[PDB]
Amino acid sequence: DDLEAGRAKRLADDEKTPSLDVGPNGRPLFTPRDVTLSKLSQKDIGSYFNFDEAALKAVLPEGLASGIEDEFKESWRPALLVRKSFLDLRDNFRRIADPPMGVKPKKQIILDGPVKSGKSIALAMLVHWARDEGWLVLYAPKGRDWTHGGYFYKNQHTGFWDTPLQAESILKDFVKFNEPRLRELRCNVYDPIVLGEGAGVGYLKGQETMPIPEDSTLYDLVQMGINSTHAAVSVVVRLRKELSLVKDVPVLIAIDQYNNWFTFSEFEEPVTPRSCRPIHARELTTVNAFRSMMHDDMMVGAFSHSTAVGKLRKDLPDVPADARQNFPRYSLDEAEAVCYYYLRQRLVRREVFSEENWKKIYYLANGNGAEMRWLVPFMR
Amino acid sequence: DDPPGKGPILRWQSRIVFAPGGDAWHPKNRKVKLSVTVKELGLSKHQARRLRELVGKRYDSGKDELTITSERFEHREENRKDCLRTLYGLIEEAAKANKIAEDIRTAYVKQRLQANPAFMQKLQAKIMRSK
Amino acid sequence: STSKIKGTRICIAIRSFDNPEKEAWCLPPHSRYAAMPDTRTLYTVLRSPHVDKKSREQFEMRFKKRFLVIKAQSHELSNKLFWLKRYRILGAQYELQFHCKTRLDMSPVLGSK
Amino acid sequence: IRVGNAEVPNHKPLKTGLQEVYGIGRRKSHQVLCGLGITNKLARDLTGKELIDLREEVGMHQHGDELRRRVGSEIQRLVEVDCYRGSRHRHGMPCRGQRTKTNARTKKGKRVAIAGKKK
Amino acid sequence: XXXXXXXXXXGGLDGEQKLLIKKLVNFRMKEGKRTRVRAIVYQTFHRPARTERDVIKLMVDAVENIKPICEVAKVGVAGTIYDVPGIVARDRQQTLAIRWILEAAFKRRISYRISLEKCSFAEILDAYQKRGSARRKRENLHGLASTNRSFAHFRWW
Amino acid sequence: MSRSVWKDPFVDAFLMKKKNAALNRKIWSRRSTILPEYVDSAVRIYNGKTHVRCKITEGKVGHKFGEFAFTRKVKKHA
Amino acid sequence: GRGDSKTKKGKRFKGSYGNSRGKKQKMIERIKDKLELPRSTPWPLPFKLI
Amino acid sequence: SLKNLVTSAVTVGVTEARARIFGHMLNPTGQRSPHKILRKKLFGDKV
Amino acid sequence: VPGKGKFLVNDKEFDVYFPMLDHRAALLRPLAETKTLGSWDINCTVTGGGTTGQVGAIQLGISRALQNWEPDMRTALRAAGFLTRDSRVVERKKPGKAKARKSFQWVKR
RNA sequence: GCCUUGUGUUGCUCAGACAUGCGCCUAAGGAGAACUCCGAAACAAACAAAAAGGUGCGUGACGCACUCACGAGGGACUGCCAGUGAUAUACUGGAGGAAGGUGGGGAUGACGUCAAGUCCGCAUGGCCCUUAUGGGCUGGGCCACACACGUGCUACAAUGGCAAUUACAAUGGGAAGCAAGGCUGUAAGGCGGAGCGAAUCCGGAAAGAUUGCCUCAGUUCGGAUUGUUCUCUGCAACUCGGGAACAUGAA
Ligand SMILES: Nc1ncnc2c1ncn2[C@@H]1O[C@H](COP(=O)(O)OP(=O)(O)OP(=O)(O)O)[C@@H](O)[C@H]1O
Ligand SMILES: [K+]
Ligand SMILES: [Mg+2]
Ligand SMILES: [Mg+2]
Ligand SMILES: [Mg+2]
Ligand SMILES: [Mg+2]
Ligand SMILES: [Mg+2]
Ligand SMILES: [Mg+2]
Ligand SMILES: [Mg+2]
Ligand SMILES: [Mg+2]
Ligand SMILES: [Mg+2]
Ligand SMILES: [Mg+2]
Ligand SMILES: [Mg+2]
Ligand SMILES: [Mg+2]
Ligand SMILES: [Mg+2]
Ligand SMILES: [Mg+2]
Ligand SMILES: [Mg+2]
Ligand SMILES: [Mg+2]
Ligand SMILES: [Mg+2]
Repeated sequence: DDLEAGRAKRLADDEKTPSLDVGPNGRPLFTPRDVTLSKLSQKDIGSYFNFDEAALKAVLPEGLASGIEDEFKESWRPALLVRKSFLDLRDNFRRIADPPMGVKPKKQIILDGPVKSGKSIALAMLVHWARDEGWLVLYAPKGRDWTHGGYFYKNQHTGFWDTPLQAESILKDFVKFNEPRLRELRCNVYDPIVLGEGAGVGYLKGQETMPIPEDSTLYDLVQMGINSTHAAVSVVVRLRKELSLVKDVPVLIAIDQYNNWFTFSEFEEPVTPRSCRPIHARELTTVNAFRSMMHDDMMVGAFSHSTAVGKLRKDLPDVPADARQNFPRYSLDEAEAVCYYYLRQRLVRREVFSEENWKKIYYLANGNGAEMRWLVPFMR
Repeated sequence: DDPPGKGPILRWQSRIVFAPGGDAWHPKNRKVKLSVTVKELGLSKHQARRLRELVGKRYDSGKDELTITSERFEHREENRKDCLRTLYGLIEEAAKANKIAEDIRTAYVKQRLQANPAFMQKLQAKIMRSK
Repeated sequence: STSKIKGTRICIAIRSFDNPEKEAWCLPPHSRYAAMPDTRTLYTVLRSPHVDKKSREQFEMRFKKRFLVIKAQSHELSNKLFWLKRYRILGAQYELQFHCKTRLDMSPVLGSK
Repeated sequence: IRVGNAEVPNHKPLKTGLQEVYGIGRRKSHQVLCGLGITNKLARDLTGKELIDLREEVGMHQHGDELRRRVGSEIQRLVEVDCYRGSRHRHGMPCRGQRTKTNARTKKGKRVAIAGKKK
Repeated sequence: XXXXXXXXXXGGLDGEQKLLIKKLVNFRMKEGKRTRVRAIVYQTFHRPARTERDVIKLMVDAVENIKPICEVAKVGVAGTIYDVPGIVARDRQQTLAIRWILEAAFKRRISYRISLEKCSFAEILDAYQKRGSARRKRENLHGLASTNRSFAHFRWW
Repeated sequence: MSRSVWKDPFVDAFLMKKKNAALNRKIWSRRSTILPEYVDSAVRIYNGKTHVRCKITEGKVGHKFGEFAFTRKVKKHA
Repeated sequence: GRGDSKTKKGKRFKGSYGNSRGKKQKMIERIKDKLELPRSTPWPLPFKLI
Repeated sequence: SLKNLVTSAVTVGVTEARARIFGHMLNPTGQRSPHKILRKKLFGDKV
Repeated sequence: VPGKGKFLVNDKEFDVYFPMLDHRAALLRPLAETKTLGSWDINCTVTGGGTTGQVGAIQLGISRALQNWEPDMRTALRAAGFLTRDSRVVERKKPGKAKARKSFQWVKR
């Protein structure tokens, strides 16, 4: 495995001299180091934002997206492309957050588009920008996990289905980052939490409702939901309820693989002694708490075509009709910038690069990011 | 050019098989089709909806074509008469929707008027005067 | 024009084993002409009256169809039908399709509007 | 664990481990796990509440040594009534109309009975 | 041209390299199913394609290292079987080398039970260094050729 | 309806009009179902050559008459 | 397993239907239940599937 | 609302009227019926 | 039509219609041979056959349309052979045989 | 297999245009200052059409450019060039072309040989039977089972098995029939019938691709054998039919 030694050696030698950081038409390839994500400009379109890997994991501790990890393992550098599509979305949500002193911004945005265009990376960069603004950001990088795996028990009052393992993992990924703000905030409803069936341990004997203390914080509520496996589902529902009444800081709910909540789940219910019936995703309690876009809060839902969800309606239920947006593929200048970036990262040889070569690869892959990335070492 | 007189216009289709050999009966002999335009009848919207529900797939929306086909009788003129009787029965049943519309509109209006403190005192005074 | 004849008309469908174009003189006069796909039916028979399984002969039966359009107004349909009843087409069977329009009487149903 | 009348292996997943019970196959195992509300888990990770639920759920189907005894008893009663099927069962011949000229080797045995000593 | 349409569109290859790619894809295809073996071959090429080098020139060198120049044939003279040597032509050298490469890769697949791309790249990389099972097959064939060199002039072709 | 099979069992016509008293005679009707009113009776069932004597018991109810009269002889090879 | 009559391949080889294969009605019912529709909706669907 | 009630009550009663107009046979409970075997031709003569 | 790079197969995107990279490579080969990539807007309607048959039909159609647009690229396309219609089709099954050429197993003794 | 020419409905209708029907999701009240207003209402309605915006499925008018269907033809002949050769017949290369040397495939099968096969398809010379070797019905057998051989199907698996999603055909068949949608049953089935004697109406192609599970096991490989519960055809499924459900799980 001494193959990669030469590439790593030449890459470590290439950082000693800064005259190689030139892109298309000789423009400097990367952003100036003094620029953060909140201050990105029009003039930064077509450049590459450098990151730190440990700092990126600190800002996003719920888990890096598969597209980001796939780009990182092949580019060997924590950098991401800055595009116009992310800037306009950021301007949309900044206008929604605080109006300045004909384009109506939209609160709830669904990101649809061609497969492998970068919806996960755009949503992750938006979540990074919002957490740099210090908002209350609930990030779900894998919406498939909410419907797949674990136990399922029917609620004896509502008729919906309870999933305690996912209900506690949601809270763990929330409080892994949002602990110091949830220490500050306070709850606005003090009704008792009605207990439910535990993950394989059944119904708690003696305890029917957990009473809420007068001085309880959102952190106290979520820690109760984590510590008790008979309360996780109702704590998730309650947490969704208090996420809409907070007035101190802006609150954003970002979901990846949002299309998985509109189809069947893994679980099945016996409806006949010789038959079984599949369960829709809408019948889950934690999905039912979060799926509807008929509210006043800032929601982003990014579809995924890599997961085999299939065909859905153009008029989806419980969402506004105009909520869908198209996330376009690469254009010519974006392809030129990413080709020169891969030239800089030495994914291709210096003696075979040409305008015609990268134009051929771009025209074959039709602007697909993963297909372009997998094709460019075969450039001759 | 269309027919004489005035009224809605029908369109007929009929088949005659000229088989050789002195045996004349062919199964394609007895099928008759008739086509009509729904909007020429001038029915109301609720009457048209009841017609569409009563019809199913004999109605074609791109052409507004109601087409009735009869093969259930042994002779061509019998199937033609059956087609016309069916058309008249369809129009007669489709016209009934106005009465049901009026009845449930009056039911909704009277449900609205029962829950009103202003109208109930006047109604009770008028029924108290005549007892 | 070359658009489709829609209205009062006659359509003749002629089915045959041979091509009707071989004897074109027996066809009725017409405004339009068209042809349908040919249809074949395959038979595979043993050659021998006893065990010669791998020796087969293959025959077929082929059907041919032609479509004729005649424009005719309302008065002369009963005149044309008398002659169309008595034609002699060579090795064929023909199909008389009639397109005509009448009007609707509204009087016994107008009470229901 | 001892469910029904057979051993369920602790290291195996439950959906394939539950098929060890006589009378439980590929589809009844799926029905039983969907009744318990469990997708799939190892048999050593089962809680005692799920164990008594699994025992009461499996007890809703005929299974185990009583099913074996029932099958043996009805095969015996066919022999005792001595119909054609009982005669075939006693002679060890196929009883569902299959040919016996060449291909009845599962009911009869290996071709170790060989030659036949003449043409 | 039907094989490796991607490597034909991203052109700049000669007939010998096109023949090499077509052979390496089609030799192990069974029942007319090309997609799985073409994906395996593409990812085996891609394993050092992301680390500079010219992988097709590496394949040319690797095949040239296992091309055998002489082979044997069984010839019957007066009832006894002799083992007559003979010269191998330019197509048959290529086909024998690629067949030995794929045979050794699949036997390594059965032995270690790992990914087939890993096995194919392992055998090609080791054949680049003048060792391995395919090179030992070449030297064994040359041993059988050079043991029976006295029995040439029994050649009929 | 509590019927598990929608169709009546088959019994031949010369049984349908005499019932039990046509049940102490030779029969040729191998395709007739053995009815629960036929118990405790002796019949002679045709097997192609002879008449097998069979006494109807509880164990034969629901089967056919011909299930108990074998047609082919069990063979013992040389 | 084209000879296993309990599997989809075996049912297709036998030319029949069952729990394993299922007719067109099963696909229609499943696609009606997937997109959140009443079961009396006429086939084909009067929507745009994207 | 009024719109759904007016759009839904006008299409009722059609089930028996359609069968009366078109001569259909109505079997609401799905029992086995001889209609399916009496609706076919009598191929005796042909034979 | 002279354009910017759009390519539609039966009202769908060709990345959607041919998700394999090799079908798209075979479709873009005639453009890359005559060096006119990034100059065209192509709309095609395809039918019948399988997948490689459809790809070959679309490729031959593109080559013929390019020659109709400007006849001086015939010498470019003829060397790669993009103007030769492939005449090879499915051969019929012969009686007394299992397939077109495969016969039944022969018994000699 | 390629190209002309003529005909264009049940077939095609691409781009660029004109007009239209039906179903949805919203919120919407008549009159004199640029129909606006300042006029009427108590309560939400959108009603006889008209009156807004997002849309989904289509149709007509113009055509028949294009695909396709059909009728008639063209084109490929060593025709042309160079060489080898015996200036012949040919052989080896090239140009042009959709196709190059027999373009692919089918049909077509000499004199006679095997006293080849068929008297149980049929017709026939000779012999033979005639209360029977002739004619009818019921029931059985041609499906037996120490064994041997031939032709096939399914497999012994990871280039794979299974589930979910998603693509792409051709030949044919349909009145003793094919049967869309819908209801009912775990399922085979059951009820009912939009259209169609059919370029018009009627039946999810599979391998393939995407995601996930399985991880070398006699297995989530392979489905023989067997039990119970049913179903279809039929006067009738015991010997002796097809199919379903659950279980059993050989080699
Ligand atoms: N701004 C960007 N910077 C770097 N890489 C990008 C960018 N946008 C897209 N890509 C490339 O595209 C690939 C796929 O991105 P991503 O996973 O976001 O697809 P997607 O749009 O989320 O669609 P799906 O979720 O259906 O795969 C990544 O591997 C990445 O390399
Ligand atoms: K048998
Ligand atoms: Mg994603
Ligand atoms: Mg299996
Ligand atoms: Mg159903
Ligand atoms: Mg149906
Ligand atoms: Mg063919
Ligand atoms: Mg033309
Ligand atoms: Mg040539
Ligand atoms: Mg000849
Ligand atoms: Mg002889
Ligand atoms: Mg004889
Ligand atoms: Mg044979
Ligand atoms: Mg009908
Ligand atoms: Mg037909
Ligand atoms: Mg597959
Ligand atoms: Mg896979
Ligand atoms: Mg097994
Ligand atoms: Mg049966």
